[PDB]
Amino acid sequence: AFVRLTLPPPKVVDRWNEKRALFGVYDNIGILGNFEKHPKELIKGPVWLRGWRGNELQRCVRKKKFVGNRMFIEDLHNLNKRISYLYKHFNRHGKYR
Amino acid sequence: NPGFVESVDEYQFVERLLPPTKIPEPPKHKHYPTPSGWQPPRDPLPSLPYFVRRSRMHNIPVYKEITHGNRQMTLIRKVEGDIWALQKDVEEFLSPLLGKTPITQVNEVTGTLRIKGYFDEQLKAWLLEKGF
Amino acid sequence: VLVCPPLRSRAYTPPSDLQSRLESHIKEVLGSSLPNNWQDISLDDGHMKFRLLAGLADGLGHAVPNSRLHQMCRVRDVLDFYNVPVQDKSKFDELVASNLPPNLKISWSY
Amino acid sequence: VAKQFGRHGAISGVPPASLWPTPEQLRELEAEEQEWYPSLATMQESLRLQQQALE
Amino acid sequence: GTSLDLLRSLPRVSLANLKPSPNSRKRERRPRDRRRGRKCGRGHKGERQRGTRPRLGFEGGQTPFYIRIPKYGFNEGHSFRHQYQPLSLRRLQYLIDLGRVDPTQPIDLTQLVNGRGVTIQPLKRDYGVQLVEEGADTFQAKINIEVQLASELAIAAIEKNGGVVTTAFYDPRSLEILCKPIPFFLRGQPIPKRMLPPESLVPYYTDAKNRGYLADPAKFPEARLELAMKFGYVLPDITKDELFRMLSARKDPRQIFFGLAPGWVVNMADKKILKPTDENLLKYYSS
Amino acid sequence: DPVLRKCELRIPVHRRPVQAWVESLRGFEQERIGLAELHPDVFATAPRLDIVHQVAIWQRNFRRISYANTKTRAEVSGGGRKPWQQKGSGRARHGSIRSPLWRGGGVAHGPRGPTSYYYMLPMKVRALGLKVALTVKLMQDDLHIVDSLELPTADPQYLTELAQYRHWGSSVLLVDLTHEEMPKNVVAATSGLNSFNLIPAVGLNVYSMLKHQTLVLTLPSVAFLEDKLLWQDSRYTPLYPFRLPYSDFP
Ligand SMILES: [Mg+2]
Ligand SMILES: [Mg+2]
Ligand SMILES: [Mg+2]
Ligand SMILES: [Mg+2]
Ligand SMILES: [Mg+2]
Ligand SMILES: [Mg+2]
Repeated sequence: AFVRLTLPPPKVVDRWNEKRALFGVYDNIGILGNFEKHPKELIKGPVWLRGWRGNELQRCVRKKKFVGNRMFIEDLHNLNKRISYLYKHFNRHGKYR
Repeated sequence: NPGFVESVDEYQFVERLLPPTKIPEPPKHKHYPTPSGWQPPRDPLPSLPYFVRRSRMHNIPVYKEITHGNRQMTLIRKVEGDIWALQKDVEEFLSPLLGKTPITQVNEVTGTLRIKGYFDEQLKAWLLEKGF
Repeated sequence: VLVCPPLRSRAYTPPSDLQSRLESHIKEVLGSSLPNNWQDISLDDGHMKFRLLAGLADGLGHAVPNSRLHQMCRVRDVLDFYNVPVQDKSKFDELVASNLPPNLKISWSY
Repeated sequence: VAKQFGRHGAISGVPPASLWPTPEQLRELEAEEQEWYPSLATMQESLRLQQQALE
Repeated sequence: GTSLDLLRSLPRVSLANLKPSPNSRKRERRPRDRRRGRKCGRGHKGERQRGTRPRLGFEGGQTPFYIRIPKYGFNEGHSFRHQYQPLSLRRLQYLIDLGRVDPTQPIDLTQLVNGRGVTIQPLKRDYGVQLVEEGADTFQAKINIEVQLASELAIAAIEKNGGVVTTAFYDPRSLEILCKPIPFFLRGQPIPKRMLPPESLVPYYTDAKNRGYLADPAKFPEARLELAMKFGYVLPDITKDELFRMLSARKDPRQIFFGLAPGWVVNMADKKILKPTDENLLKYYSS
Repeated sequence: DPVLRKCELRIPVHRRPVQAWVESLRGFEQERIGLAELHPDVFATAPRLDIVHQVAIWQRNFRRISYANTKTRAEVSGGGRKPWQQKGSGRARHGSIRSPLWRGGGVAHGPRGPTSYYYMLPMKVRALGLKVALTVKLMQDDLHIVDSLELPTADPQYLTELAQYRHWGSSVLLVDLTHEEMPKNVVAATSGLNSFNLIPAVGLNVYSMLKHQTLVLTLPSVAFLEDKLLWQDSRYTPLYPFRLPYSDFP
């Protein structure tokens, strides 16, 4: 193998920036806020997986439900083929029956 | 002319339907024990080194438990104070029935005492007399 | 024109006579001229607890921690608590001034 | 729109009378009721005939 | 406690000091080292080793076990069968004892569910509560209760103390409103009518011996007396009782709630109850 | 006039209350202006650091969405044709130039799309972690109860010096009852400070109480927190979400 001959530039992490300092605030908005808002409403991410979790086959199907009709032709073709690949694996292949 | 008529005289029955979120404090009874069998903790409080608290439903927190389908256990929860003192008392209390010292586990972090075998009935009456 | 006072030390050593200093405060706060059995007087009263503890902290300088307030049930506890000295010296600091053997040398790089 | 009245009452702006069935809606309900929910008298009469045949 | 005193001495709790409960997590094993690598737990080469063993229930080519057994209607119509949650007099007494079911006012399925005494699931085909005789010997409460089903001995326990038990049928739609009335008032719809029992259940609810809500009231006193003689207790005249009005209170067979007529709208926000005025709409609901 | 506070809800008969010194930020030396009583079941629960670990994990993992992705051999450009014939070449058999073995081929087992780590702990468990965390700050002498957050000056120098004089930590977390009413003097000074963070009482959480060394609570927030956390201990299970009308719940 070959190795770097010089030390990489020192990496600096500022631990008291606004994002790190105020991380975790409004996570008890429900119990401490009379349950008007669930904390899962505070998650930022893809439309199909806010407040939700699943295996890859489940994630593929759920993305199709939410944005399937707004997807590009090439992407929808790939997404559909991934569903069929994962369907045949999880339902026909593996050690355990 | 609107096809309706507003009233404020029947909103007593709607209020009757609203549900509570807090478990009510048990009502005072003239004579104890109550016909179900429930009896509140005695006052003045017991002076033992340990205190056993009641559940939110105002019952003695003794639970029969089973694992593996054959390991029978009884569990005393919500134990405050010297959890080790409570074990000594239980061992003396249950030894005559068994004829040998009972096997127990003390979980000091959770504050619970775990005993091998089913002894919930004897251990609930026992606690009632101590006033817990 | 708010100017911070000098930072105080966290070291406390029991005064010459706690009973004398303590009883004087109790007499002032209680005002009955030291009724017998004073040591066993309960501090459950909030106003009495504040006056006794607050005054002692100002005089001696050492204050009861928030963790230990509930323990000061009776005057005995307050007297006992002020009997324990408090030292700001670290465990390293003690070694330096501990008459070390001549083959032991320690240096502070901080 | 109804959901807005139940939650917020009058301030929703839903005209109260719009919360009840409309004339044409009412006719549908009654016609459906007759077809599928018989009256008590008819049910007892139907029950009696079955018992007589069984006897 | 002594535990909290230990915290006082110990260093600060912080994100750098965290630890899970011991044995809380198992360690996952990757197929990397010699112990778990190589053939990787799958065995020597073969169908089961490549991952292509047949489906569950296949037995290598003989008619499987779950196919050679005659087909039989154990579960026919299971989704259509009616289910009645069982309530025992022990549970009823226990709920009253701790104040969770108030005996002063009439007891209906709303109050029972409202006190977390029973859990009703209309989606799973619950159509009400059946009273259970268990606990009758120790039952010593005088209460007015409405339950979709009741037993001969369960009725005797209630009446012997001087209480009143009646059996009333609630349709699948009515029950859901009855169980969770407030998640309905918020919709904004008028209160629907209560539909009559199906033809199969009509005899049960029109019979006095079962205390049917559609039964002939004149025939109750005979039924009450016969039950009293059979179980060796003296029937108590409840008219003399001070709280007779509460005991005798009964909702109309087309009514879901005690004080609310079909067709009204409950403006919970304004604490009002909008009521109709139209004639055809009033004739529809009053029918 | 000592500022004396008592728990509004009934303390269990067998447990005596816990107390703390009420403080004021109006001056450097106004350390003890009142004596306060704190519900033992909030500020004197058993020390459970496994639960604090559980809650701290949840606050850091349910929000996580990983955007790592890789192309599989089906999604890599090209690859349809067989490179060479199977037989009569002396070469290794191949069916595509985009298999995982080839340079530039697909990834066999890589990250697949956006993934979520979302889960929810029981509501009682997360409420407990706020009780356990509050005990830890009190018993470790890091919690400072204050009557109000009013400050004589808005210069950030004052707040930092006050923290040093009183032997507070390098980082201080300040809590006020509601965002709308928080005093202007406090907003101006804390806005420019990295280590001193001011949040409303509804934002208090286990993760932020472990990141900040010392906790500063106004007296109204103490009553605010005690009510919410204790309510969890004598409550039924929810019939329907707690935002729907209930007999006795706000
Ligand atoms: Mg694995
Ligand atoms: Mg069920
Ligand atoms: Mg291809
Ligand atoms: Mg081809
Ligand atoms: Mg191929
Ligand atoms: Mg590539």
